[PDB]
Amino acid sequence: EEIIWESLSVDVGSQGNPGIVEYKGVDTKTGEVLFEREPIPIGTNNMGEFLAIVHGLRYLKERNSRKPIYSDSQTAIKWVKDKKAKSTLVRNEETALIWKLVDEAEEWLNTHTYETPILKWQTDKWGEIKADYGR
RNA sequence: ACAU
DNA sequence: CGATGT
Ligand SMILES: [K+]
Ligand SMILES: [K+]
Ligand SMILES: [Mg+2]
Ligand SMILES: [Mg+2]
Repeated sequence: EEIIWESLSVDVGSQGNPGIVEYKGVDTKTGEVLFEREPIPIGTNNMGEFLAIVHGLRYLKERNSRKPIYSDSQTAIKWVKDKKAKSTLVRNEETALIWKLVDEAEEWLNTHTYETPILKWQTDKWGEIKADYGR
């Protein structure tokens, strides 16, 4: 029903899918950019959405923040819940970097705890997520 | 179908 | 129009 304004919103941006992937996290209320990942040469939209949520979890935990995270990605929200990114992207030399980051994000989830609620941003009711790249 |  | 996902 109501946006929880005291939250962190994340989104992926890409050039191609698969293609160059980046992501960022913003303060939902103000749009202040809180983190931005350097572009990764080849990845998928869903791998980027997953990495963005996990990075948000790590960012909030490090800062002792209980804020929830918004993502618009049904897929990535489930992958985080499962602690398993079920990506179809081939593993080869050009995808090694993204797969290393995904593997490491899963490993972090399997070795840390968090209470952070991971919430679906209701794009149909609220418009684009505040972290959107607008592309 | 839904979410990107 | 194409692709990534449940
Ligand atoms: K966009
Ligand atoms: K589809
Ligand atoms: Mg998104
Ligand atoms: Mg977006």
